[PDB]
Amino acid sequence: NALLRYLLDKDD
Amino acid sequence: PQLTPTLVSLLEVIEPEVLYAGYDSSVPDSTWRIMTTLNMLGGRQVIAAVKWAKAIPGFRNLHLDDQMTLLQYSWMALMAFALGWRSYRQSSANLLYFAPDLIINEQRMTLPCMYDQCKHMLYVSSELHRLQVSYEEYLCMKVLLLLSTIPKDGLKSQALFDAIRMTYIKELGKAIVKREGNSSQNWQRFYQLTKLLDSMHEVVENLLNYCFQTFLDKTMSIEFPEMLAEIITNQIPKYSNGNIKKLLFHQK
Ligand SMILES: C[C@]12CCC(=O)C=C1CC[C@@H]1[C@@H]2[C@@H](O)C[C@@]2(C)[C@H]1CC[C@]2(O)C(=O)CO
Repeated sequence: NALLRYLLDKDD
Repeated sequence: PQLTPTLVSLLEVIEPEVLYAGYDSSVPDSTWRIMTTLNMLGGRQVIAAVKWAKAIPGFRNLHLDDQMTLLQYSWMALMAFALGWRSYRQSSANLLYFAPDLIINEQRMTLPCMYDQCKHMLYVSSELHRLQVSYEEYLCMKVLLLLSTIPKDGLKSQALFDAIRMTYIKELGKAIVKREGNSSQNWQRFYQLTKLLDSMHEVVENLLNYCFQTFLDKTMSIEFPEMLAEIITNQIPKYSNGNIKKLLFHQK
């Protein structure tokens, strides 16, 4: 959960 | 095309460059030391895939819980398939090109259990050169693999999803036509390539229960990185009850 969800949901 | 976009071009340039395994071969090779290194490599590739996924035109528009359900179901499919492509384009042997700083040769191939598993992998690389699958065809297929497996009761954004999937199916069709143009066997090939895709479910099934075995079996020396460990610990449940829908191009 935690780790994966963070990674995508962002916006480089 | 240029005017607006091809998805296969917009893909070929989001396509991750190889990562270096960071392997030290100044020391003898061993079953454990390799698998563990690959897992470590795998963790980094998957992070290099999480980006790719969001940078896939259409992907970032699904339900959050969907976009990660997809990556969680198909990370193995992505890794295994891209494995073939590297082996294919880089080398030619019944070897495997995990990284430029790590290639399983017929020497490493002959390690304890190294080949038991390197088997199913080698396969995917066979087809890609057999069907002379092209970078343009491969890139569309790889996207379709990301969109190949969904929750047993469909995603939350099923509609939008089904719409995206079909787009890349047509893009795959475009690739087949845009190769040479000898239409004669184009539909033939489309049948084949989507047959390949359907069979990736098999190779994943096998690669995954060995991933799960090495992850549960604490006698072996194999270690996993944090990233992979979380994904795996989450998947062992689902895969141990039945919540999974594997999409097929041919229900033959
Ligand atoms: C993603 C990965 C590493 C990086 C890569 O280019 C391709 C793959 C696909 C197959 C994966 C592999 C590693 O993680 C180690 C795995 C899981 C292997 C399948 C079985 C495996 O050898 C093990 O089960 C090790 O315990």
